[PDB]
Amino acid sequence: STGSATTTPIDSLDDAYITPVQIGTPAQTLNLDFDTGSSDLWVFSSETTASEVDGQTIYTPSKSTTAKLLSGATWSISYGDGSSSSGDVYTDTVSVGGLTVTGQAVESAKKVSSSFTEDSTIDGLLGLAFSTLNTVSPTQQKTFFDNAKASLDSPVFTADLGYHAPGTYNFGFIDTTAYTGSITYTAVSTKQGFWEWTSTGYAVGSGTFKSTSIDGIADTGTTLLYLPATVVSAYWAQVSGAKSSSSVGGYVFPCSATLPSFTFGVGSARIVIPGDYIDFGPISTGSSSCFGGIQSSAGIGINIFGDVALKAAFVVFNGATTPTLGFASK
Ligand SMILES: O=C(CCCl)NNC1=[NH+]CCN1
Repeated sequence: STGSATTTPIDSLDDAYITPVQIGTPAQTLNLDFDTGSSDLWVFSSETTASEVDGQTIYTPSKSTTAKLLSGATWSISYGDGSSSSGDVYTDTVSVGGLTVTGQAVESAKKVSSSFTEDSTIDGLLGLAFSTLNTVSPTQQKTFFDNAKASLDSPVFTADLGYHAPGTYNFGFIDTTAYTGSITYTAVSTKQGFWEWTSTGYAVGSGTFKSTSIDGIADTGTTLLYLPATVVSAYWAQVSGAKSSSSVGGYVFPCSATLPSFTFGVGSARIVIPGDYIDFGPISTGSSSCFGGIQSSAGIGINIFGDVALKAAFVVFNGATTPTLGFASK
């Protein structure tokens, strides 16, 4: 089997991407944030504290003839941006783009942090890291991809995120029309539960490529690109007027700037992030200072190849017995 679904930016800055997911019988369609940096599928629901719902579509398990409470199971999660949610758990039928998993753990939120409430476009998250990160207790649950893997034509999914435009998530096949050149595959460590790999280096604009190993994770659920302070300093040094702002919480730059591209190494191959991808717009409405799309990972604890990086590429999340990651230009 295979599945294919369109993923759409939630706003003009590509702050996140939502993908329609069918849950339950008859189908309840929620727009979920596909997140390769976590492993819980959780939804706003009829159980979410009423004051914490503001425009989201909710999952009502009592209206699904296939929903079953998973007795005693609870979940609680915090993400790299400080947001969090928690609740109880049902199993139900979940379909993405024609691909169906019966008995998927659907984690029903009782509480969400303010960041989720304030984002009316995201109805929940669909985690696609490794199931060892799943937060359900006392019985850990499998991701959608994990549950679907055996049935898929090939044990893979691909992320093809658009820059200010719709994109595609495919399960079980590689669309050879969706990228240029060849796919370079690189080894993955599952030891932390993430799609963790090692970039071979970087360049800033037309500069010379620096060979240096950068361990990081491929994370569709993070907006920006978080790299070591040395790398990030080298990038923003090429931008007149750019500075790290403690008050704003990161690198900012004059909105009048044209930004240099940023290249990251995948084995012997190169992915080039266009400069425009690194512009995340005014720090506040009307401001002439703009927030940078490349930020320091210091204090985060891990380097994160977020959407800024992943949307410059066609990305293959290969869940074979020995997982690997594939990157192609597009
Ligand atoms: O939580 C992380 C970072 C793990 Cl190091 N990514 N996934 C995610 N989903 C919502 C915001 N962040």
